[PDB]
Amino acid sequence: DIVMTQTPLSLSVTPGQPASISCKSSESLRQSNGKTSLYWYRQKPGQSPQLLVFEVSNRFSGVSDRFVGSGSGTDFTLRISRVEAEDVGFYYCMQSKDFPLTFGGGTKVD
Amino acid sequence: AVGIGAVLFGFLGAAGSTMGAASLTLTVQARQLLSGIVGIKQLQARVLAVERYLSDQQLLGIWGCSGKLICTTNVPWNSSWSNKSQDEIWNNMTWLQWDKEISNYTDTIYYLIEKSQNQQEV
Amino acid sequence: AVGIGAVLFGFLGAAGSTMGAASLTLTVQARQLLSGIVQQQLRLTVWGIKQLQARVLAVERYLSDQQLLGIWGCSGKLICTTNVPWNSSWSNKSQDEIWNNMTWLQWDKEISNYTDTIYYLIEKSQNQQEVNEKDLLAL
Amino acid sequence: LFGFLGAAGSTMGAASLTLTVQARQLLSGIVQQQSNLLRAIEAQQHLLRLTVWGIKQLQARVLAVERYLSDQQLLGIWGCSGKLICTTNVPWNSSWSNKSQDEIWNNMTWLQWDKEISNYTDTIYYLIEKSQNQQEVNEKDLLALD
Amino acid sequence: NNLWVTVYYGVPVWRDAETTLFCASDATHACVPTDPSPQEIHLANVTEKFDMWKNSMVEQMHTDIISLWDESLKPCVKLTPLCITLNCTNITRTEEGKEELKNCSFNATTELRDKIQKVHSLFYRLDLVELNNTSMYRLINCNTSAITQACPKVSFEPIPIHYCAPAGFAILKCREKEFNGTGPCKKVSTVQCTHGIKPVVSTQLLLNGSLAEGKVKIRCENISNNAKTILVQLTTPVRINCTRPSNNTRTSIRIGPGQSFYATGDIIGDIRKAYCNVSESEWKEALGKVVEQLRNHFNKTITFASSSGGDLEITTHSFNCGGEFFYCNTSSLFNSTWDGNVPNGTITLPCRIKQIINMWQRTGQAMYAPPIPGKIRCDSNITGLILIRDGESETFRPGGGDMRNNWRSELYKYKVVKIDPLGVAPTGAKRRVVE
Amino acid sequence: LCITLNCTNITRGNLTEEGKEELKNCSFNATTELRDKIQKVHSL
Ligand SMILES: *[C@@H]1O[C@H](CO)[C@@H](O[C@@H]2O[C@H](CO)[C@@H](O[C@@H]3O[C@H](CO[C@H]4O[C@H](CO)[C@@H](O)[C@H](O)[C@@H]4O)[C@@H](O)[C@H](O[C@H]4O[C@H](CO)[C@@H](O)[C@H](O)[C@@H]4O[C@H]4O[C@H](CO)[C@@H](O)[C@H](O)[C@@H]4O)[C@@H]3O)[C@H](O)[C@H]2NC(C)=O)[C@H](O)[C@H]1NC(C)=O
Ligand SMILES: *[C@@H]1O[C@H](CO)[C@@H](O[C@@H]2O[C@H](CO)[C@@H](O)[C@H](O)[C@H]2NC(C)=O)[C@H](O)[C@H]1NC(C)=O
Ligand SMILES: *[C@@H]1O[C@H](CO)[C@@H](O[C@@H]2O[C@H](CO)[C@@H](O)[C@H](O)[C@H]2NC(C)=O)[C@H](O)[C@H]1NC(C)=O
Ligand SMILES: *[C@@H]1O[C@H](CO)[C@@H](O[C@@H]2O[C@H](CO)[C@@H](O)[C@H](O)[C@H]2NC(C)=O)[C@H](O)[C@H]1NC(C)=O
Ligand SMILES: *[C@@H]1O[C@H](CO)[C@@H](O[C@@H]2O[C@H](CO)[C@@H](O)[C@H](O)[C@H]2NC(C)=O)[C@H](O)[C@H]1NC(C)=O
Ligand SMILES: *[C@@H]1O[C@H](CO)[C@@H](O[C@@H]2O[C@H](CO)[C@@H](O)[C@H](O)[C@H]2NC(C)=O)[C@H](O)[C@H]1NC(C)=O
Ligand SMILES: *[C@@H]1O[C@H](CO)[C@@H](O[C@@H]2O[C@H](CO)[C@@H](O)[C@H](O)[C@H]2NC(C)=O)[C@H](O)[C@H]1NC(C)=O
Ligand SMILES: *[C@@H]1O[C@H](CO)[C@@H](O[C@@H]2O[C@H](CO)[C@@H](O)[C@H](O)[C@H]2NC(C)=O)[C@H](O)[C@H]1NC(C)=O
Ligand SMILES: *[C@@H]1O[C@H](CO)[C@@H](O[C@@H]2O[C@H](CO)[C@@H](O)[C@H](O)[C@H]2NC(C)=O)[C@H](O)[C@H]1NC(C)=O
Ligand SMILES: *[C@@H]1O[C@H](CO)[C@@H](O[C@@H]2O[C@H](CO)[C@@H](O)[C@H](O)[C@H]2NC(C)=O)[C@H](O)[C@H]1NC(C)=O
Ligand SMILES: *[C@@H]1O[C@H](CO)[C@@H](O[C@@H]2O[C@H](CO)[C@@H](O)[C@H](O)[C@H]2NC(C)=O)[C@H](O)[C@H]1NC(C)=O
Ligand SMILES: *[C@@H]1O[C@H](CO)[C@@H](O[C@@H]2O[C@H](CO)[C@@H](O)[C@H](O)[C@H]2NC(C)=O)[C@H](O)[C@H]1NC(C)=O
Ligand SMILES: *[C@@H]1O[C@H](CO[C@@H]2O[C@@H](C)[C@@H](O)[C@@H](O)[C@@H]2O)[C@@H](O)[C@H](O)[C@H]1NC(C)=O
Ligand SMILES: *[C@@H]1O[C@H](CO)[C@@H](O)[C@H](O)[C@H]1NC(C)=O
Ligand SMILES: *[C@@H]1O[C@H](CO)[C@@H](O)[C@H](O)[C@H]1NC(C)=O
Ligand SMILES: *[C@@H]1O[C@H](CO)[C@@H](O)[C@H](O)[C@H]1NC(C)=O
Ligand SMILES: *[C@@H]1O[C@H](CO)[C@@H](O)[C@H](O)[C@H]1NC(C)=O
Ligand SMILES: *[C@@H]1O[C@H](CO)[C@@H](O)[C@H](O)[C@H]1NC(C)=O
Ligand SMILES: *[C@@H]1O[C@H](CO)[C@@H](O)[C@H](O)[C@H]1NC(C)=O
Ligand SMILES: *[C@@H]1O[C@H](CO)[C@@H](O)[C@H](O)[C@H]1NC(C)=O
Ligand SMILES: *[C@@H]1O[C@H](CO)[C@@H](O)[C@H](O)[C@H]1NC(C)=O
Ligand SMILES: *[C@@H]1O[C@H](CO)[C@@H](O)[C@H](O)[C@H]1NC(C)=O
Ligand SMILES: *[C@@H]1O[C@H](CO)[C@@H](O)[C@H](O)[C@H]1NC(C)=O
Ligand SMILES: *[C@@H]1O[C@H](CO)[C@@H](O)[C@H](O)[C@H]1NC(C)=O
Ligand SMILES: *[C@@H]1O[C@H](CO)[C@@H](O)[C@H](O)[C@H]1NC(C)=O
Ligand SMILES: *[C@@H]1O[C@H](CO)[C@@H](O)[C@H](O)[C@H]1NC(C)=O
Repeated sequence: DIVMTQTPLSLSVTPGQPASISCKSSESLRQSNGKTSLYWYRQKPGQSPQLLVFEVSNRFSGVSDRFVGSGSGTDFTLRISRVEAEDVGFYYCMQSKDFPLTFGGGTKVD
Repeated sequence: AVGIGAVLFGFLGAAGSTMGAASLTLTVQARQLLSGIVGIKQLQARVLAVERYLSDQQLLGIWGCSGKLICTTNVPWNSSWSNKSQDEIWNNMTWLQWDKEISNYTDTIYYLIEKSQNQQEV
Repeated sequence: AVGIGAVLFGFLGAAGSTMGAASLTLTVQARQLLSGIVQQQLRLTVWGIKQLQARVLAVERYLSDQQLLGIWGCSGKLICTTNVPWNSSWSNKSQDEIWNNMTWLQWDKEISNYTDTIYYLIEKSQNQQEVNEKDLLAL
Repeated sequence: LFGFLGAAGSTMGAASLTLTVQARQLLSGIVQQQSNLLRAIEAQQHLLRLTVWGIKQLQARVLAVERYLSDQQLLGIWGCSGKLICTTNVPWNSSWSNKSQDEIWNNMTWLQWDKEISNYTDTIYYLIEKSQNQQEVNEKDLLALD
Repeated sequence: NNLWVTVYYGVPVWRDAETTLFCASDATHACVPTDPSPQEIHLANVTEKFDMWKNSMVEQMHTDIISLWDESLKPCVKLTPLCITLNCTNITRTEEGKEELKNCSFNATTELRDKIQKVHSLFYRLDLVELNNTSMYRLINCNTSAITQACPKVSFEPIPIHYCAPAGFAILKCREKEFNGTGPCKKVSTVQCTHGIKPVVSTQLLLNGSLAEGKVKIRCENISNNAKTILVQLTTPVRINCTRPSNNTRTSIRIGPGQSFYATGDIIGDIRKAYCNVSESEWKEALGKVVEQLRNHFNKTITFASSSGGDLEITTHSFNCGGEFFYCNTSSLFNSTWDGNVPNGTITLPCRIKQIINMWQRTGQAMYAPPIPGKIRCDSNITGLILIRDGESETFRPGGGDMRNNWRSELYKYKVVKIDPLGVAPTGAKRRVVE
Repeated sequence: LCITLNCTNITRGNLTEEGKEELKNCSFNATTELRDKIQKVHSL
């Protein structure tokens, strides 16, 4: 089993400054295809989550430019810039390199 | 994430089964004699890999056995080579044990398979 | 001073023709697979090793497909027939739809996920046939 | 005439009766026959330096492999796979040679035929590969007819 | 009826041969940085005895690691302009480390040619030779060698190495748990490549190795008497903590055009010696597991001696962590007596360090390991022993000899075979048809 | 060795020495292992 840990528990309330968050991997998630497994989601409280990041520094369609996630090897980040709206949600990562599929831990957004 | 579907004949696999059931998996091990999982000594490794393969293909061409897995020659089996019955060979014996049984008599049999091809005179 | 005489078929000249008239030119590509321009009419140069590596590669790829023909029932031939029935989950297309309408390199991009499954079944029915041709010679 | 290349000098009617002598030295006795190439490898393992005679054994092996496979491929594209005298359906064009059979088979060697027909063999090989390819197409859909 | 010969091609028969496997790596001039995912095919009903002490993979892997170590010293700096009469004196400033250092000054060559640079550095007494308190010294191997400085950007970290099988060959592996090293198995399996094997270069104690996962395994080689080595597998890993408690300033001196010498500038503060702690309760627990397993192979009383005084590479505990080479004194781990049928405390091991190191038991190719800035701290598991027998009683000493005994302890699972694909058998009434 | 050589004849009842005028007795400052030390040798 591979464990994913994200350190900040919530988000700062100010819509001016962007505060980047990050996950950490217990094992390197590079798969033998030459591709990684780290994702990033947003579960709005009351609604289903949605995809935001399908690979490290790759952005899903219909997603604003604030959402971008870098990472090299086992270290991983999520760069955040130009906080544009009050789109609340629950942030958590994904280990999809093996089984079982383990997510992050949750991070509230307000 | 990678699952595992159906399972077919692996590489050695039938190495411990009997010689009646190991002669249905002959194509699996013939694929691996040349390909492999592969700067002047980088080339001498490759040329030996080619010439170990072509040495066994030319020897099958000396005989009648070119381009087939099971072939048949008209050399009689001398009953002093091994005198075992047909059911205790093809149903009660592996290929690793039969290889140790006639390891003495290998150069004698190859010399007769080659001679009976020069005695075609056709 | 030269000049172009009469012309014949050439290398890859039936690529993108069709599938039934590009199989009338199989020997034209099969002639250019082993010997190239490397063979013409003082040691360890950069261009010397790079020429020698091109000659060891050209034998390894040729023997790869030539091995795979002999494991099947098809050695020394250009068109051979097998006993493996075609499975429509591999491709469902019609007989007049891949012949006379499709070309190769369009059929190549269609069944390239299924060739490893197809290759296993040709080899399996060759073991089953050669044991039976042995066991028919015991009467 | 028995012995390697001993029929060089005889006429090609009698030089073609002993073709087994040549197609055994050139199929068996080339790569399968020698095991002393891997007795010189350990002697190259004793010395720690790549010598001049180690390079020349690469170039004499890669010339030996290519000379073997570029005569078996060419016999594979044609219908003449594992045999020494084979017939084809290609009619002999008299503009290749107008010469009679008694002059060819009984007053001319093979080495005098090399120096007469060599400008024409690239044209002749095209017509053997083309007629072999037309044959196997015809015996496939004939096969599928019944 | 008669009985006829047939020839089958593609037959599952292997013989035991020797070849050259190719080095992979978990991802230079000798290895291939592709990272494979190997597979394993569990066989059935085959035994295939191994004889671990006659294994060709150990001779090849010893050859390749020497080849990797020499390859990373070819673009490095030759140090033959630094063989001068040095002018060495004692350092004057926890003050029990000034005896083993000097403060040597020497005339050097510079970026130009007609002028002379006067510089200084702090060497060790193990890296100096008296020539004919201020007196004139000389380095170790001006006499025999051309010393080469190790390039500072190249770390000495053990990076794991897979060995994969070529065309026509295979690699076998006993799946079972309690395997003595030699003799037949019942559970073997074919792999594409080995597991990741870390090149831990160490003497007298196996560091960061694998584990027994059984009781305790010990394996002695079976020449006429076993007066040579014996390898303990040591289930529970005893943990050792090794450190050097002194910061180091590293000054760089330009010897020539485009090349410079990284020397030792100054000691800031204390000069306390380098050492290693060993947990005493876990070590004496560990020797109790070893001594009962040795009774099943000798059945006498079992005492542990120490290596007699001599050279450093044959007596002391040699390892590498942090980029420097610790030579640690293991006399306080190996005296005991076990006459047939919880300790409070820790153990202090004295450790000396050297910089001109001559590795792989070979003359002519010494290496100046550069100094490391900062305070080195390092942790490692003791997972094995290398013991030697001297022969009532029987005494044991710390092992020595080649570095290949580090690779019997890893490659004991594996075996390389060669596949002979032709095979003949009597067939039946199957004779070749007449035409 | 490509240096100036301080080279002179050999200081050696008639047939016991014949080819004196082919050999000479050269001497020169040669280097050694230690970079600051110089040494003389007396090669023929
Ligand atoms: C048996 O197995 C154990 C387990 O792996 C092994 O212990 C580990 O050894 C490695 C040796 O590579 C140790 O790695 C070193 O760690 C130190 C400390 O890192 C910690 O602290 C920093 C700062 O607080 C944290 O950021 C970090 O995450 C760790 O928590 C590092 O300082 C070392 O880095 C230097 O060396 C690397 C390799 O050259 C460089 O990539 C790196 O950038 C650093 O070099 C730079 O700085 C130097 C000055 O500090 C300078 O001199 C250089 O020129 C360069 O500019 C290094 O990563 C690891 O910590 C050990 N772990 C434990 C638990 O002990 C044993 O070594 C092994 N034993 C044997 C005998 O094989
Ligand atoms: C390993 O040996 C066992 C011996 O029992 C094989 O199992 C038997 O094989 C015979 C062969 O015809 C069958 O008739 C029996 O029914 C098998 N027994 C069982 C319980 O299935 C086994 O097949 C061998 N392994 C392999 C891979 O062939
Ligand atoms: C079958 O094998 C037997 C082996 O016992 C052969 O008989 C012996 O062959 C050797 C070698 O040629 C001779 O030195 C012996 O004198 C032979 N024994 C006798 C009693 O003569 C035998 O030749 C082989 N072939 C046949 C057809 O039986
Ligand atoms: C290098 O060695 C020389 C002598 O071989 C030292 O020179 C003198 O040493 C005495 C000893 O106390 C001093 O009193 C003099 O002042 C020194 N003279 C000079 C010109 O240095 C010299 O000290 C040594 N160098 C070092 C760095 O120890
Ligand atoms: C470095 O070079 C200097 C200069 O060549 C050396 O100084 C000489 O030391 C001796 C010993 O006392 C004196 O007799 C000379 O007069 C000094 N020379 C000059 C020009 O002052 C010095 O000894 C050398 N040091 C080393 C370690 O090689
Ligand atoms: C080794 O000796 C040298 C020279 O004796 C020391 O360099 C001296 O350092 C002090 C403190 O910075 C200066 O005041 C002197 O002027 C230096 N002398 C020279 C000639 O440069 C050096 O500090 C000594 N190293 C240690 C570790 O004690
Ligand atoms: C060797 O180092 C380990 C750390 O790797 C030490 O283990 C620590 O022991 C203290 C006891 O005072 C605990 O509080 C820590 O939690 C332990 N750390 C870990 C990571 O387990 C060990 O004590 C050291 N042993 C010696 C003899 O120095
Ligand atoms: C370090 O090792 C040395 C020998 O390698 C040990 O030195 C011996 O110490 C005992 C202690 O009583 C003396 O009786 C011996 O005479 C010493 N040996 C020699 C050759 O003189 C030393 O004890 C070890 N260090 C520690 C801390 O045990
Ligand atoms: C074994 O090593 C120890 C130290 O490494 C030697 O010194 C003994 O140390 C213990 C420590 O508790 C003392 O109780 C003993 O009295 C010491 N021995 C003597 C003779 O005083 C010891 O000498 C070594 N040898 C033996 C046989 O124990
Ligand atoms: C083993 O290492 C530890 C730390 O690495 C040393 O522990 C220190 O011991 C001194 C007194 O001996 C204390 O004043 C320190 O507070 C300890 N360190 C810590 C972090 O608590 C220990 O001395 C070492 N064992 C030796 C040298 O035998
Ligand atoms: C090097 O050459 C010089 C002359 O250029 C030699 O000097 C004199 O040689 C004569 C001949 O033996 C001696 O009698 C003198 O005593 C030498 N002069 C001095 C000042 O010694 C010198 O001998 C030559 N070197 C050698 C080794 O022969
Ligand atoms: C070897 O080096 C010595 C260095 O002293 C040379 O000796 C000097 O040579 C010069 C030039 O002839 C004389 O002026 C000096 O008087 C000599 N010094 C002494 C102490 O004799 C010597 O000539 C060199 N030898 C050779 C063969 O070049
Ligand atoms: C190498 O050094 C050995 C040890 O002797 C040391 O070096 C000599 C030159 C003297 O300075 C002596 O006082 C030293 O202790 C010698 O035995 C050996 O001959 C030297 N040479 C070689 C080629 O090994
Ligand atoms: C076959 O030969 C062996 C040894 O030559 C002999 O022991 C055995 O009895 C023979 N078999 C029969 C059926 O006689
Ligand atoms: C042959 O089969 C019998 C059982 O039918 C078995 O007892 C015997 O061990 C087998 N032969 C060998 C050599 O194993
Ligand atoms: C093969 O011959 C050797 C003598 O060279 C003999 O010891 C051995 O028993 C023979 N093999 C068999 C299976 O009998
Ligand atoms: C190219 O396509 C045209 C029609 O699309 C066809 O008539 C022609 O034969 C094709 N050329 C070749 C060389 O097949
Ligand atoms: C495949 O072809 C058949 C025609 O018989 C058709 O019924 C089927 O829908 C086709 N499947 C796909 C996926 O196009
Ligand atoms: C043959 O395939 C082409 C695809 O390039 C298609 O345009 C054409 O309509 C097909 N022919 C028929 C008769 O459908
Ligand atoms: C060589 O020439 C002579 C003279 O014509 C002839 O009798 C003989 O048969 C020839 N031999 C061969 C091998 O051609
Ligand atoms: C070629 O042979 C024919 C008879 O086969 C003859 O009529 C013709 O003249 C010959 N050609 C030449 C150039 O003589
Ligand atoms: C036929 O052979 C004889 C002798 O072998 C020779 O003189 C004559 O020239 C040959 N015929 C031709 C047309 O060359
Ligand atoms: C390990 O077990 C095998 C299996 O019987 C045996 O042959 C070998 O002698 C044993 N080794 C030791 C050291 O006990
Ligand atoms: C070996 O070292 C690793 C890394 O520090 C550690 O996780 C493991 O517990 C150690 N093994 C033992 C037996 O202490
Ligand atoms: C060692 O020296 C550095 C250099 O300034 C200093 O910063 C550090 O405090 C010193 N002491 C240590 C690492 O204990
Ligand atoms: C062998 O070990 C037993 C205990 O397992 C012991 O009683 C016996 O004395 C030992 N043998 C000798 C000769 O001491």
